[PDB]
Amino acid sequence: MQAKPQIPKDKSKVAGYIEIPDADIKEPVYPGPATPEQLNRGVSFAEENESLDDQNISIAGHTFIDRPNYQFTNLKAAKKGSMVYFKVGNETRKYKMTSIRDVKPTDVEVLDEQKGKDKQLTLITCDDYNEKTGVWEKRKIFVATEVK
Ligand SMILES: *[C@H](c1ccsc1)c1oc(CO)cc(=O)c1O
Repeated sequence: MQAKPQIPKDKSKVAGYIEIPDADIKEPVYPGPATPEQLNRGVSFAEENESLDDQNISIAGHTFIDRPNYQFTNLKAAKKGSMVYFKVGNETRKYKMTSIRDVKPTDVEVLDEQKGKDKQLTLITCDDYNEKTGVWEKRKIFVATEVK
């Protein structure tokens, strides 16, 4: 958290906090390149090429079985108007879950030039583990666009 929300090289501190009252979520979002250790402690961005000042902010949801009460556990209770409060740097970024669907690792047409939006918070919540190869089949994607 600092002036003009951006992502530093330190992958240990918090860039912003994710607050979704509808999902009982008020947890720290870790700014990272979706590297293993980043997800093991919390949620991370999809890449490090994105930014908090960028139009594309994509948070990879690290769903886990061991833990019953972590960040994206109850995010499945969210809906179109869950009021997503991203407390980043200083400001409270409110997003609305207007575009909700789920995709698969074999769907490379969703993570693309989906321009035309404002600051969109792409919640990539990977659910359903495929033990046969080690992937997550259901990539639930909640595109919460910065709401008025
Ligand atoms: C799903 C996943 C999340 C934690 S481990 C696997 C997943 O996540 C991303 C990053 O947003 C992209 C994918 O293609 C995934 O399979």
